[PDB]
Amino acid sequence: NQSSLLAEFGDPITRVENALQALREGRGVLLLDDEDRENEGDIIYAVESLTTAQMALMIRECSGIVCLCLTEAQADRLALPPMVVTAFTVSIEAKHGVTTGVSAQDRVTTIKTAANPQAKPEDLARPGHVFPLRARAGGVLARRGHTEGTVDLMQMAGLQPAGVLCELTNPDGSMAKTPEIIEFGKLHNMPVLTIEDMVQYRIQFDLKL
Amino acid sequence: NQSSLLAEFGDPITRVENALQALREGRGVLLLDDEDRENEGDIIYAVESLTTAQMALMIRECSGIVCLCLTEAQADRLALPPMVVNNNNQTAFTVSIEAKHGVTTGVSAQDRVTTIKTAANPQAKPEDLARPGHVFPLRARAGGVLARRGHTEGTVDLMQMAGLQPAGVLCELTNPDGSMAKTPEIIEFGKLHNMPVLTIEDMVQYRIQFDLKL
Ligand SMILES: O=C(CO)[C@H](O)[C@H](O)COP(=O)(O)O
Ligand SMILES: O=C(CO)[C@H](O)[C@H](O)COP(=O)(O)O
Repeated sequence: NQSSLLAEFGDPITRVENALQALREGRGVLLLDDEDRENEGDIIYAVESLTTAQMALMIRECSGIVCLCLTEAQADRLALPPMVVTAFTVSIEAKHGVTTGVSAQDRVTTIKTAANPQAKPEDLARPGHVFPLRARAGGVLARRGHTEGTVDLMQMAGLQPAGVLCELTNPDGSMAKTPEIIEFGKLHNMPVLTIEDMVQYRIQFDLKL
Repeated sequence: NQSSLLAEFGDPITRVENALQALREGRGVLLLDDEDRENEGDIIYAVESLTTAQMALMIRECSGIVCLCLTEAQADRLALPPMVVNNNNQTAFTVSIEAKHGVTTGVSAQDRVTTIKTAANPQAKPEDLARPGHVFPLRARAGGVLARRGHTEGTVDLMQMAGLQPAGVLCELTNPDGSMAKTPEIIEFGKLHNMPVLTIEDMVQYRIQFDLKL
């Protein structure tokens, strides 16, 4: 019946296709994981089109713990080890062009700095107010997380392989469920899709990335 | 200027007394640090009376990076050292945490309250907490706002001065457009949500004036 609720966004393959196009157009999407996993919907944006206004929306509508999903190669490049001996690294801040690091603009500056393919460890102070996540190799076919869905979506869309996520939260602090996620998506012109949709699509189109 | 804007909340001593009373009554307060420092206002709540609705407000109106201010002793008993050994205002983040039990994903208002009360428990054991997580503990410096003029110390000092458990939560008030709230917006927020506004300088002077060594 999640399946049935999502029918106004199309069938599974169409739900992926439209999410890919929204991303290529610099818009965001809403990605749900398995109902028996976190059963949460995250706003997802591409780093390369990311704006202050998009970041502000995440902060105002989501948990506020905005994460940067990176490939393992990029995380390694940044010398970001895991926070602890979900693949949270130590937290990060831009050294240049920010103040406290927490404003929407500051977080976006931090994020663009980290996602740069020419980035260096020393571009980033640690700890900070952006929370990077290492996407596992293989993506959603290997681990069915929002982290992997984020990076696969960018890759599948032909975009810089870095994205930001944050979990949609209702005003009263409870986590948003499918009906709320659907309404939020229609109000914000953001396609909704599931991790399972992405799994099926990758295989259906022989998408090794 | 900031003085004249704050004068409606009363003189510096009164501003502190009203905040201490708010906390004793289970309500929140708004704490500003120095204008030449972060120049930001944090919502502050006592852990011992913390509710889901209070947490929910912080998530709506603040950065969403809700931090738990702990004594160094409490952080040690949880096995929470500094997140980074060579910290690049020297904010004393530990590794992030989650309740081991009694939560699902950790991020809902209710789950963050559960993690926070689990962590702040003075009989807490390290295994009560998973790491990493979605609550951000901060190690307050010994000596409080007379050691470091931060929101972190302000939070723990306010709890001690009010005679509560020395554990509080903070989060930075954010404007609808993503920029951080400044004094005028913090003042309006306080008057809208019935939260006393005070500054770190108020706390410093209060503590000196009232021989409050803590
Ligand atoms: O923990 C989280 C990051 O703060 C969120 O639950 C987010 O959805 C990423 O998790 P995953 O990749 O496991 O789905
Ligand atoms: O970094 C922060 C928490 O994530 C905020 O800026 C917080 O106010 C830090 O407090 P302090 O004033 O103690 O540095």
